[PDB]
This record gives sequence, C-alpha cells and structure tokens, in this order.
Amino acid sequence: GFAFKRGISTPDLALITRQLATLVQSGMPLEECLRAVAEQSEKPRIRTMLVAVRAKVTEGYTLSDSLGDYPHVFDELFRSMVAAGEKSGHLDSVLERLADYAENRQKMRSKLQQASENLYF
Ligand SMILES: [Ca+2]
Repeated sequence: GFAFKRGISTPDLALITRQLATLVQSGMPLEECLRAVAEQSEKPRIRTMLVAVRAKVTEGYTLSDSLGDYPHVFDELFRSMVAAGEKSGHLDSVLERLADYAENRQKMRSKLQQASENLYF
C-alpha cells in the first residue's frame, strides 16, 4: 500500500557532501570515497545509505543514478548537478559546488528554525 520516508537533516547532508567532495577532489576512486564517508559517519541510517549507494556504484551505476535510490534524501536538483558533472568529466567541481550549496542551506535553515523557536518562547 502506502509508504513514506523522510530525508536527512540539513547539517547531515552538509557533512557527507563536504566529506565526499574533499575525498573525490584529492584523487581517490569514487567507490573508496563512498566507503570512507560511510565508515566515518556517526549516523547508522546515513552509513547504511552510503553502503547502498556504493554498492550500486561498484555494480557500474553512475553516482547520480545511485543517489536516485534515495530521492527523499537527494532532490532532483542535487542529482541533476551530479549527472552534469559525470556527463562532462567534472564530478570533482560539481561536488565542491554542491558542498558549498549544502553548507549555505544548513546555515540559512538553522538560522530560520532557531529564530522561530527564540521568538515563540
Ligand atoms: Ca568551496
């Protein structure tokens, strides 16, 4: 019947996107980068997802295709950016952009959430 899953927190996405961008830009293979981000995670759910994303990458699927198994986590814009890097041979640069993006999203969202709580109480 019906299913419903939620995404991850804005700081959680900011962390894994920064970590992945750091690793890929350093020249490490994508599969190894995904393993490092998973094994460095404090969050079981994020660990499990990245193992699953990695598993598809090792079966030959693109990163963008693989992230599409978690559309509740990585929205269409995020996955399009990934696809454009992969298509063009600029996966490193796009991940850097997405990491800056995810960090700016976390800051603005957290500021707004905090402002709501401060004022309400
Ligand atoms: Ca940057």
